[PDB]
Amino acid sequence: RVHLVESGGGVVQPGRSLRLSCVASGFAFSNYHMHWVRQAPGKGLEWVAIIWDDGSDQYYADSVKGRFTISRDNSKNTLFLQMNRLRAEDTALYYCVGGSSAYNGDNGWREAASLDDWGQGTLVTVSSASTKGPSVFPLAPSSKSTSGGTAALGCLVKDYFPEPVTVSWNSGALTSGVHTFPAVLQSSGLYSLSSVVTVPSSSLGTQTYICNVNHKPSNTKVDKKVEPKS
Amino acid sequence: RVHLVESGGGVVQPGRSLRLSCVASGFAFSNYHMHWVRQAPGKGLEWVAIIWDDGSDQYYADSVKGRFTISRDNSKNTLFLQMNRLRAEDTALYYCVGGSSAYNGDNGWREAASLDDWGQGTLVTVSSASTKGPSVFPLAPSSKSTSGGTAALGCLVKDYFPEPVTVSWNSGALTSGVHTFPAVLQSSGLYSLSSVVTVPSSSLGTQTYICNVNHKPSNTKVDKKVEPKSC
Amino acid sequence: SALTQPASVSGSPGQSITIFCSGSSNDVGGYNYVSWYQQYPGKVPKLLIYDVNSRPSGVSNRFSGSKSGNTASLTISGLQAEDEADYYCSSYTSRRTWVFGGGTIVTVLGQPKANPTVTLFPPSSEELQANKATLVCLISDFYPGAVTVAWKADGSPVKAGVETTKPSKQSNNKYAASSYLSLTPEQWKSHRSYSCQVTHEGSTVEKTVAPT
Amino acid sequence: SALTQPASVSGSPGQSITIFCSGSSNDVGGYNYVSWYQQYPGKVPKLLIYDVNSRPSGVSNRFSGSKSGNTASLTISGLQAEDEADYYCSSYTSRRTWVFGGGTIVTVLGQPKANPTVTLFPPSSEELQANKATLVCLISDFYPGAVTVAWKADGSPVKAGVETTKPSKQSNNKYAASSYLSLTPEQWKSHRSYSCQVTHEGSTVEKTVAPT
Amino acid sequence: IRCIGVSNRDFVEGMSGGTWVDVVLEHGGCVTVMAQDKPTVDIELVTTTVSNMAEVRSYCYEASISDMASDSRCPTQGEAYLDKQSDTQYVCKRTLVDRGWGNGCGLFGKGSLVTCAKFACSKKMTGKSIQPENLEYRIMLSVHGSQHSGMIVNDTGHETDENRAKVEITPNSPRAEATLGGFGSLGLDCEPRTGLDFSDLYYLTMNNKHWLVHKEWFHDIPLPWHAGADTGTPHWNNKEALVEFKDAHAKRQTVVVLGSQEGAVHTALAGALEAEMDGAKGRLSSGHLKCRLKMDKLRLKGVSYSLCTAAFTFTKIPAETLHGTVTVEVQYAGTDGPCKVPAQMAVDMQTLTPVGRLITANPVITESTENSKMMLELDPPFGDSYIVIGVGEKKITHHWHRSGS
Amino acid sequence: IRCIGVSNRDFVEGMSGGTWVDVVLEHGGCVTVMAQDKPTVDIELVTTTVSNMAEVRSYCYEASISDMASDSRCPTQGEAYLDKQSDTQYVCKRTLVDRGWGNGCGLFGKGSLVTCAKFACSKKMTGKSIQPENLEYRIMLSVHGSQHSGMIVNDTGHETDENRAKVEITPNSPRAEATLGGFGSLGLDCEPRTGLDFSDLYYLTMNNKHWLVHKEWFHDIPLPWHAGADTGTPHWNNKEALVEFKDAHAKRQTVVVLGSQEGAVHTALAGALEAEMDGAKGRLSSGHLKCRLKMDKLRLKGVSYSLCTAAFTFTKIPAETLHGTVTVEVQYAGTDGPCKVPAQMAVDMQTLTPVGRLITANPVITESTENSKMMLELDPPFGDSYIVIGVGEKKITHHWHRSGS
Repeated sequence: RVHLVESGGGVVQPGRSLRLSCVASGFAFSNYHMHWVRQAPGKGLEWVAIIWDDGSDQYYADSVKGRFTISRDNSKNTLFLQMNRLRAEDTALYYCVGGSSAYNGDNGWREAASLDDWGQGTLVTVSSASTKGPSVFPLAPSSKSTSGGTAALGCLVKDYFPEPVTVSWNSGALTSGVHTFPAVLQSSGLYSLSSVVTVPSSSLGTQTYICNVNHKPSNTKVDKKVEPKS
Repeated sequence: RVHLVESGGGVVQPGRSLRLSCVASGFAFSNYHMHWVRQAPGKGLEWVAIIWDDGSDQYYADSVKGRFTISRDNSKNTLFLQMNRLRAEDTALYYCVGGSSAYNGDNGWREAASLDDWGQGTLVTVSSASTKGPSVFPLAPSSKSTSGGTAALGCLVKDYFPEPVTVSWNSGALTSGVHTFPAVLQSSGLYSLSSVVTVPSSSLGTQTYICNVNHKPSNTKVDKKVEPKSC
Repeated sequence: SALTQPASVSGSPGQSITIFCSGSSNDVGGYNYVSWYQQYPGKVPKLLIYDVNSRPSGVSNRFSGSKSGNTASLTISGLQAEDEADYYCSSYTSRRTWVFGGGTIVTVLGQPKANPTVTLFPPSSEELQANKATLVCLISDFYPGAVTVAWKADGSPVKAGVETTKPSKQSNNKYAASSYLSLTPEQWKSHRSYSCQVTHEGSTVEKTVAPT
Repeated sequence: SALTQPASVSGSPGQSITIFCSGSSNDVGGYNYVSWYQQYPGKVPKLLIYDVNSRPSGVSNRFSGSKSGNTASLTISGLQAEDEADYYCSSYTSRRTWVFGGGTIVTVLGQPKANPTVTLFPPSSEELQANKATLVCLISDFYPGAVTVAWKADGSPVKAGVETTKPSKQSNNKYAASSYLSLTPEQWKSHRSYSCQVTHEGSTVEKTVAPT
Repeated sequence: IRCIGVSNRDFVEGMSGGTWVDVVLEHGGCVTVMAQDKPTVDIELVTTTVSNMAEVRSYCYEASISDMASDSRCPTQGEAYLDKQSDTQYVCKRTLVDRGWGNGCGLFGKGSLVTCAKFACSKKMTGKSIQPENLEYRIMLSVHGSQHSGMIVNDTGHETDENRAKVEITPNSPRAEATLGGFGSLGLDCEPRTGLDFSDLYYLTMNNKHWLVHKEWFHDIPLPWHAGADTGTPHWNNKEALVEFKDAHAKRQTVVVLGSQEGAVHTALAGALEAEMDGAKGRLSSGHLKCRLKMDKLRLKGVSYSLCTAAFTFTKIPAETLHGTVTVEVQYAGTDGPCKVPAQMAVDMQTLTPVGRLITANPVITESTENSKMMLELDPPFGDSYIVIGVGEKKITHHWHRSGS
Repeated sequence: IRCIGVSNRDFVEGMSGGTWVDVVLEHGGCVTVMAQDKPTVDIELVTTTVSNMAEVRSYCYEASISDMASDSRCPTQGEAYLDKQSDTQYVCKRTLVDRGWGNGCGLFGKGSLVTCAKFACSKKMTGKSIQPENLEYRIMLSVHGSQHSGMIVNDTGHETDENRAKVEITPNSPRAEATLGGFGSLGLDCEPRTGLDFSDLYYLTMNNKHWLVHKEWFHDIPLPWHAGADTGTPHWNNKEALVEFKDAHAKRQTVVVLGSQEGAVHTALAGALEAEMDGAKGRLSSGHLKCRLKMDKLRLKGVSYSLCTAAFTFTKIPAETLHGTVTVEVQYAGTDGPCKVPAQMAVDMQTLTPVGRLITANPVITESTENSKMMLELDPPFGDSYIVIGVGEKKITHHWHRSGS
């Protein structure tokens, strides 16, 4: 019932500017205080900023004072975070979150609304390097797995930049037994990833498999297929 | 020519108070800004506070704001640091240092006087445990080193608290070949130390050796002796 | 700017464990607005506790929140494998701001050993056509996360083009890892086969693949 | 609040080495009042550089001080064994205060190996009369500071009362260490001899003493 | 629909043809527009925003100093000179001081002394310009005849339009037409100049608090200032406003800053206007507007509906507003919609003589299904009356008394 | 010796016996005491310190709020209540607000609304009391006798006394005698009450800056305040002085603090005295004192020494002070001391008629070795004169002209 979707993440030149957006759906946006909280990869959480339900006030952390600006349009259920004069320190996953501003229940109003609902978050990478498109290759099941009980088959996503990529299967109609592994930071600097599904050897000629890859930074969206090796 | 001597260090109960003193000698005290800078054992230096030459202004680090107070008496060439509401975090060696405020040379006056002359510093330990006196035992040379060329002999300082202890030899009339080793933190919590002098085997029955140990926290000052043995 | 939380906390299953969250009179000691969030690896943090001691609907009563003076504490009673995760504390501030803690990683001791499952994949015909070749070795579902990797070119070690991710925790408390070998088709064809062998607590699993 | 200095810097003799000292526009970038101090282990710090680039009388011209933007640099040209020590940078502040850096430890590479001299001392008759007994093993003048210690009771290992200091650097760039064995006079008499054996870069010196 | 809560509500009725109607839109106030054979609609100016506001000058209202230094010369030994008396960021003062044998000088008399310190501004306030070209007015419209949840709540109804619509007005484009789906449209010619002159006014911001001030008062403020902004590091003119020099030591003076003037500014400011800034664009509340509506293309939902023959019920009991009108929310259990709602006020239940007018012109249930909710507004006559809704026996009546006070 | 540099220097001569002489000691000023057959001595009050000062009342001159909250009740649905409207640290305001169907309430009219926030004082000033028990006066004395380095410099050997001595005076112990070794002693009966009445004054401290202020002005300050010292956390009375409440929303108001009043106080404060605080004890500069000196036990070093027969030389050329007296530094190469220094001023070199008096009573070279240094002070007569020092041919004479203009 409560959906928050982020957008805008990607690569940005150091010392530049970027506008992050957060769309809300399924709840009274005009009653929720909205926060930005960021997290560097494999690091602790860092609260960025708050804006109240009506936009009366905004409050920022010392690390982004005078550089970031939070705002909202309630008539659109939309939240904006304008980041200016960026730095590599600000490369992180930015979660758009929301706490409800009501205490006693349609009677009270409270500033310290807590952090109830969290979005998936969007990734902001601050690198001087350019966006690189991925290469999608299939990985067919073994030549001795057609005869057996179960077999593995997958998709390889070679040499892309930056994170993140996303992989579904059969347009997103298959997640039982899927393992999308974490990517690898190559010495060259490019990321590379794999995603493998285990299946029963019986349904190879019957079932068809299409992995749906997406890398929105480069705007690539190849949907390869996997058929047994001939 | 420029001497600074600290005093007052010792043990202090957590959440209490202690007054540190610094006496100056050999220079015009009225022209030097005076700083307190502390260093935890095996840690980096930390600037504590400054008071100007005339005491017009004082400035403290954020870590001790509202807890420490620096002051000075120019008519005594003395500097005080009053530490209140102490914590274990403040256990460190406190150096009293002084920078001269003359810039242009009897013409200028300068706030950022730099840190020219440093004192030896006094150690402040913030522990709830009590001071324990040390035990001084001798360490005679080996039973097959009396006849030869050179031999080592020393003093052992067992089970004391807290640091530091100090060891001289012959009231301080012998330092060529002396090695005072760093103390050891025993599992019990008491420190223990040794101090060894190397000597020529020739002057064993002739020359006499007295190690002068002092642990001023407990006010101990035993001066043990060590003599050769053919046994 | 930071709330001093412990780095790791370790407890045996069933036991009760406690996690710091120390601050100042202007955050923890100034208000009853400290919250606790649980983050599973690679997932969104989840609110476990809010307003010191209250828990939201649909949260296990195994989590309790105390506070004393300027230090708040999170207690996980009845430890389970499900509790292996990161835990953060947050607080309102006298500066009208919010602040999170360093974070504590909770790990459950005495967990049974799990043997790695290894999937090897040879270079696809597409990659071969593109002048490169990459052999994919995928380790999954092992515990603890300490795996050695080795590549054999029908004997002898292999050093060129060996890339290996660090162990990464997955949903079922186990660990996963990837290893790619990027070689040219000439090296691929010259040697008769290639063996990815993964060591994990003494035992060494092996997987082989050939040009065929 | 803190100046970011590197942790260690390593150079071979003769080389020139450079040390960070990064701050803000309100300390390093705001004034030309950054100084550099050299501290030998267990000695009083010594002012090497003041006002960015000036050196006091009686300081080797091998130390030079640069500054660019918000980052000051200390350059040690013509590296020598004498330069093995701790180095701090300090700076005036827009808050009318002073601030030090974390500190950098400078170690000189390619130094010749030094073999340890070890002196063993049995418990004195006084200590025996005082109901205790302690065997003193003193290692000195070795390089590098990596010594293992082992106690033998005329054979067999020893576990009780073994205390050993960490390596401590001394004036001549070498290292020293102490190890005490705390025994009761009954243990002293029951065993026929006692051996302190110290390993250091393969070779292991032994020293023995008995009630005799 | 808007306004029914609003206190500063203006009732306006057109003619029979009408086509055009004059209105006065104002912050904190609404306009209800009624017309013969036309649906009643509610209009209100919500925001008056300024964009592209260029800075002019910034004043420093809290500052601090650092790196104090002094240089002195004996009597007849030339003027004193300190390095930083040419530095644009340092503030210095030259002076004479008593000197004698005691303080080093060979003679007794006046000697030279120069004292410098580094000026640094902790907190500054910013003044920005306001050209009326960068003006935007948001005017919101809503339609009498639908539900209740869509009150001032659920302001997300522009996406389906029909009932609620937004228009944006600029001094360079005062015309704007707004479509209302099956209700037609409405034109708006809004003359903005009547609002307030901005040729002698500045937008002042200070610590996330905002005002509108007169130019001459802004220019005369006795504080350090710069043009801006801030070209990396600023150069503050008139540093002596916050700094002063005391003492007369042999070799130095003492520099000292004055306290934060934030309170003094706050004080001599309350007699001015206020504003907000969400976001990077100023939002005024002190506004005013005169508009002209074109209603030729406005119309009812064009069907002669068969009257609602089923039964109504009151969900909320009617309530008197601050202007005497009656609000009524009804639930309808019939399935003969979209039907015309039969509702009036009777002073006599026998003849049902229609006394008083309806504010919601021609009530129509938007839905065709059953158990639907709809709000109506009535203008009762003084004294007693009966609120009748429905037809036949399946009509509900509520007794009402309008004191007219 | 002191004073010779001082500008506000008062010369005072007693009688012949006298025993007692009245003097007025004052900060920034000295008193030189001359007497027939008595050594000339310089007296100066250096510091006036206050200790053990008990607090009275503290005012908050910069504050901030946190944890805003509001609670509302519909018309006729009882008063609103917020948890912390009983908390001594929170500031709250109750009010009525317009409510209708738009903002949830079933009726139109006034509803209840209470708004609370947490008051916290960032910066407060403190006023303390001044009881004359806790008063300390430092008076410094020096003796015209020898040397030059012992000017205002080398105040280190004052405890070895002989020439320089300190005395400390209290309203509870105004008597004090000061020994001067071989010169005797001086008694001091100092009436402090005439100094400055401290019965209508408070010691004000604010941001490491201090003043002395009038009581009535201190009581009248319009700021939040508390009487006493800390009690851990304070309870501020009159928090509404710095806080105020805007808006009239359905469910909340808005709390807002006023800017730091430090500048306003600084402004409406300069018309009072100033002080420093080194350390944890107040140090005043605006002082005053009337003392009475007892000189019966004061005396020269009691020998008629054989005159210095060797030669002197001028190291420093004589210099005119701000009062017309002459300072003269001499180096002596003889070894017949401690000898009486022959020095006078002659308007005629034939008769050597001693014109003008000496300020330095009986010049005596303290040392017996050679190349000793000594300073003398003379009071020249108007016009031309010659400073003659020595005897025979090996005497040096310096031409002097005191215009007296």
